[PDB]
Amino acid sequence: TRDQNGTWEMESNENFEGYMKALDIDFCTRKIAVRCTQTKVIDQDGDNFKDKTTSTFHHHRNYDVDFTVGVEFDEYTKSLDNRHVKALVTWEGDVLVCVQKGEKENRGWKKWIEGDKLYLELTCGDQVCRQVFKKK
Amino acid sequence: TRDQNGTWEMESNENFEGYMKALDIDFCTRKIAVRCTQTKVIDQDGDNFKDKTTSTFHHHRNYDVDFTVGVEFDEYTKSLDNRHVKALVTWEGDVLVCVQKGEKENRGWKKWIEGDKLYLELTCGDQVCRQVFKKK
Repeated sequence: TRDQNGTWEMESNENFEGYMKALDIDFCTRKIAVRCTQTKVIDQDGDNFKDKTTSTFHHHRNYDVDFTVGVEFDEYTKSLDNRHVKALVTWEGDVLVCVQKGEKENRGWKKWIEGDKLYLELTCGDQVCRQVFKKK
Repeated sequence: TRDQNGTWEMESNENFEGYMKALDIDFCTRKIAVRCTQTKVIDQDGDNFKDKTTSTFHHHRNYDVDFTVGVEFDEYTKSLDNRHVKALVTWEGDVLVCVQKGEKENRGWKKWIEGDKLYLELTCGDQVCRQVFKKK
C-alpha cells in the first residue's frame, strides 16, 4: 500500500552507526543518536507528505555506595570514570573525608553539613569540584 | 553535625567539568553529565552509610520535512550531518524512494509499508541502515 499516514514509533534500528559514519558524523553525535528513541508522524494527502520526526535521548543513572567509616572498601566508580579505587572514609571533626587510592593521585572527597545544606568537594589532582545540596 | 541523613537535591555545581577532565572523561560524556539533575539519598546509621545518587537528563529534537512526490526540494540534514542536499522522491511500485543529491554518493532512502509496519532503509556510500516502525 501507498498510504503511509500515521504515528510511527521506531521498534528496531540496524547499522545506524555505519550509516552515520558514512556521513562523516563525529563519534559523539553517533553515540547520542544511536541511543535515541524515534517517533515519526506522517500526514499524507495523495502525493503530498508532511513528516515530523521527534528524536528523544533519555539518561538515568543510579550509583549506590555503602561503607563504614574507618573500614577501607573497594569502590568501582561506575557513575564517573569506572575505575577501581581503595576508599577510606574518616571523620575530621564534623567533615567526612575520603581518600580514594588508585591510579589517580590526590583523589578523594570531603562532605559536611553547614547551615542546613550538604557540601561536597570532589578532588582529583589539581581539580576541585564543589557541589551544594539542599534538603527536599 | 555528623548526621548527613536526608534526601538532597543538587543546587550548585562548580568546576564539575574540570574534575571530570582530570578523570579522563571525554567531552561527549561531560556535556551530558553537566546537564543531569542529581538527587542524593543518604541513609546513615552511626558510622554506617548508604548513599544512593540518581542522575537524569532528557533532551528531544524535531526534524520536520514537507515534500510532494516528484517535486525536487532543498533539504538541510540538521540532526544528522548538517549538509544541503537536493532531494527527489518518487514511487517505485508501492515503495517511496528518495535520492539526496549532493556531496555524498549513493545517498538516499526507501520507505514502505508491509503488513502494519513502516520500513525505512537509509543509504550512504556502501552503508545501509534499516529501521522498522510500528503504529502507536
